[PDB]
Amino acid sequence: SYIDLLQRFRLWNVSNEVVKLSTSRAVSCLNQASTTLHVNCSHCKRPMSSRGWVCDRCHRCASMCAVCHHVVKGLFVWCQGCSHGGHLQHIMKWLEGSSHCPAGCGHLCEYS
Amino acid sequence: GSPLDVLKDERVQYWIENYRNLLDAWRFWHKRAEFDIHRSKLDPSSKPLAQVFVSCNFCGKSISYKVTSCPGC
Amino acid sequence: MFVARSIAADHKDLIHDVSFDFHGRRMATCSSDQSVKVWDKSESGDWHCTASWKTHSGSVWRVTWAHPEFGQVLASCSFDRTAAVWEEIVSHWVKRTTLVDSRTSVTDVKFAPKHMGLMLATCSADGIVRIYEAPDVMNLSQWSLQHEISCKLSCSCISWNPSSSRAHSPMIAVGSDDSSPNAMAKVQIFEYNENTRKYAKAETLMTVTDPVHDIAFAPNLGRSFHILAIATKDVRIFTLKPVGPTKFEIHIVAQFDNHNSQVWRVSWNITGTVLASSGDDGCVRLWKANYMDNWKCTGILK
Ligand SMILES: [Zn+2]
Ligand SMILES: [Zn+2]
Ligand SMILES: [Zn+2]
Ligand SMILES: [Zn+2]
Ligand SMILES: [Zn+2]
Repeated sequence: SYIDLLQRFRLWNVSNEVVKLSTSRAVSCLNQASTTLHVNCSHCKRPMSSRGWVCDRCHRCASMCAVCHHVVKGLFVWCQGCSHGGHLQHIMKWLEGSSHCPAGCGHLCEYS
Repeated sequence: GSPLDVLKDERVQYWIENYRNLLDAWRFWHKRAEFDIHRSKLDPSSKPLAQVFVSCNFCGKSISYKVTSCPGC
Repeated sequence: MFVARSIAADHKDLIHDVSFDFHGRRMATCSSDQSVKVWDKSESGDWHCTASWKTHSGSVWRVTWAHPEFGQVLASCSFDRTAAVWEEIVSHWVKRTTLVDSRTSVTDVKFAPKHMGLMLATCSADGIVRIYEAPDVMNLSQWSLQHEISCKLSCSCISWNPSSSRAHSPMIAVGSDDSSPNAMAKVQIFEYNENTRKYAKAETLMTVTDPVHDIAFAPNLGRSFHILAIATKDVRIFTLKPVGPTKFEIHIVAQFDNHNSQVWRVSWNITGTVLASSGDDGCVRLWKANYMDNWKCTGILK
């Protein structure tokens, strides 16, 4: 009931906080359901393991921000029409600055 | 304004790649991004960076082109 | 036109090297007290100290940096007959793999260019060059020594070829610091024939007769030929036009005696147009090229 009330007000931080520290098993399971992605390499089209940033057949490090050309080890944003992305903070600043895919391809990732 | 024979040379690509690396050394990220827009719109042969795409758990295929529903199955 | 300044840093013992990473925000200096330390330039232009730790039994001469794509590692050699690597964990560095396979003092350690992987080359006073490999960028606790090269002389310094055009096969330059009364080439170059899958002697510079202190390769930046500087009694610059090993058209371009001493260190810019040389005369002379394609000095600093 408390979590429903909290979500009603769009207070997601505290709702997830209650979820994480919830003392019952049935409540500390809502964010463990269908929240994990499966990541692929766009050159080889084969899956990569769960604790790495490189490709087993490709050998190309498939985690490179399209702004700084550095290896992204944490958070990784992803445009769905370009399959391009990078650091969470870099992409926000670039998208505030302009409306083009930073990697370079005729595509407005937000359509302004 | 280059017809698609000069741009294919192994020399005309090395200069662009080395200038881009030099721009990386400057840490002039946004200038490089703008130059990439320019090069991409004026040189079809260049293929943009190879990055990650996410894949479904049931279909197994990519989602890149109901909105919530996957387009595969 | 070069003006000097002073950098706000305090040390105790004499230091033997300084090396920037790839951007110019992290230097790594090795002291005579077997203690290497890493500075970190801040947003205000100041230099702070971040770490420090004693090294192995010998005396460290060289500390080198690595490309940021592979993480943040440094290779250092010393008279302990060993070569080391170091990775940041955050910041407490950790030993990963001491490449100990040398029966002599490993004088020099250098990193291979980015475009081919994580290799590092070392040779010791015995006169044998070693090339190492990390064929899993994941874990650095596993390396392989593929090729061993006999030099039939000693080592002083080595340098790779920054050039990354597909035409150029990998190259390496091995010096010598032997003052034997006999006269022999003290600088030699090896190539890598992919067909034989081995390193072969390619060309040697017969004009070199005295002991050599340091060798460097000027970065390519899309040029056609190569530029090489050799430390000797006199600073010399050679260019090797490409024509088994590829034949090389060798002709000198400069020969400088404006030091009245023995040259110790040679360095190059990112672009590859200014040379900085240091000698026993206590001065640092920087050479650039003029409109007549002539090599002349630009500033004498001390
Ligand atoms: Zn791949
Ligand atoms: Zn980034
Ligand atoms: Zn795109
Ligand atoms: Zn997009
Ligand atoms: Zn699917």
